[PDB]
Amino acid sequence: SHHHHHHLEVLFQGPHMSGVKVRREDAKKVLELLKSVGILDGKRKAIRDEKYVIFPVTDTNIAKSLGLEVVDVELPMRPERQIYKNLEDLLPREIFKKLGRLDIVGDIAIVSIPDEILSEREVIVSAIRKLYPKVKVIARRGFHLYRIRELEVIWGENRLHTIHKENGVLIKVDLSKVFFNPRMKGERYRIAQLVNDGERILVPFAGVIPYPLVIARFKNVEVYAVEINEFAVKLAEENLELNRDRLKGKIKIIHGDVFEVLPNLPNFDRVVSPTPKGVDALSLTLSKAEKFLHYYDFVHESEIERFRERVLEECRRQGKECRVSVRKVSDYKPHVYKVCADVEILS
Ligand SMILES: Nc1ncnc2c1ncn2[C@@H]1O[C@H](CSCC[C@H](N)C(=O)O)[C@@H](O)[C@H]1O
Repeated sequence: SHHHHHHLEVLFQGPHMSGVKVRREDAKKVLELLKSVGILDGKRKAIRDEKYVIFPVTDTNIAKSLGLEVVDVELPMRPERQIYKNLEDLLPREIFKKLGRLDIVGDIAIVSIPDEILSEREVIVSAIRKLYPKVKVIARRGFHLYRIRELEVIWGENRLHTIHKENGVLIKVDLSKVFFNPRMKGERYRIAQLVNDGERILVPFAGVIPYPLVIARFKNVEVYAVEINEFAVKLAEENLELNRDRLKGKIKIIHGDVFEVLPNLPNFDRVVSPTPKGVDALSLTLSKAEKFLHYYDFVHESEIERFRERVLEECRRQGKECRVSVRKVSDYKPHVYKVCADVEILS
């Protein structure tokens, strides 16, 4: 006897050699159609020219029954090995160049996407997933009293809490409720290395206490942390307990308003002020410092001189003899820097 045709039809051992040719204008619609129908060939790459896109397909008879122009073409094989290093390696420059910076916090990727390229959301997500296989959440960043970033989940688990690893500590965060910038890992380590055992240190605006955690992880010191957001305070308490067996130093968490709390504290060897953008806490934080102040601010590159001058002015106003050094910590916007004034109080 013989076989049923609908059993034989799947035996062909060779590869798929055809694709459909569509106007770029119709490319998205057609990609969706081909996926829906089930004949999109994952084994090969699509290509494009000035006016046309060619998608690889698995069944040219079904393609024709979709009204599509079938062509015979040698399309590239899908890559088996990936050597992507940057997001730019995975996107058209016209898309990539419009993206804000990409941050990884725990297993969450955060990216800024202007409305203007929101139509490219799917390839953007694809690119990020490829570059970061382990991330489970991709969120779109808006803008930052508690300085929470506006965030919308655009791929993955519908959550914004995670645990981030940095400088030998564990930091629980919930990005829907608290501020956290992973890019400050350098600064936090830097200050931790400058600190000497036996210091008493004050960190106003402490968030989920990443600065105190890193400092205390490396130095036997006492750190006071002041934070007004009760969600951040809660997470800070949990972070203290989560890291307790690896800290050399001690941390005291105070829930309160810096501008109410600090006038009622004793003074400290060192003050570290990760100031909220736009807020001026220089007088108050310097007033709590006996030997060092590390005061963060955001300054236009044409105003740096004036910034240094104002810091020295406030030093004189408080009767302190100081040397002031201003460092560019990071590029914030074009022509605008996150800076740190390192103030050494002389005796
Ligand atoms: N008056 C005030 N008193 C105490 N904390 C304040 C405050 N105004 C703003 N904040 C807190 O200041 C923080 C600034 S963000 C810096 C967070 C943390 N130091 C870090 O390095 O990630 C936010 O957590 C915000 O809730």
